Amino acid sequence: SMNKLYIGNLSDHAGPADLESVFKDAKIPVAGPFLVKTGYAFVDCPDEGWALKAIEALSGKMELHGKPMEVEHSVPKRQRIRKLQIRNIPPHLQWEVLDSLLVQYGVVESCEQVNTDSETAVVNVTYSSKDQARQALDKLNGFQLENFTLKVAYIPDETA
RNA sequence: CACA
Repeated sequence: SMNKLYIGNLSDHAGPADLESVFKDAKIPVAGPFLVKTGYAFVDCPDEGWALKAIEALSGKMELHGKPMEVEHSVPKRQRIRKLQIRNIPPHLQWEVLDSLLVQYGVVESCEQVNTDSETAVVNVTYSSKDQARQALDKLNGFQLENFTLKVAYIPDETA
């Protein structure tokens, strides 16, 4: 499931209490403890919708000890293969236009809308190959359209 | 992005 979070760009004295207070103030419940390492941490949310809420609310936006936090789906290294999630999609972007961007980097095996509270849309995309998804991640992340900047990240590819 |  996609309820696991990676928390990146942490300060050298950020501790579980700091992170606990960040997630409390944004009213994100968590299902377990914060595991804080050197410069990064992990936490579980109760389900997928809360995890996405935390990403959309905190990642690139919340500053802790004067550093912007990265909050992203935790993805094991070896499971960064065909699958990506695209965030910050313009609310009225026709799917055909989105598709015309995706296919510039490979064959789309599936593109699923992820229902969300935000104004912006979210899709999960499976390319046919690791190389295609890498290219799409590199070229779509940061792309500006209709006054929004796409955010693209890996999600676990557990079957490739 | 976790591994003595």
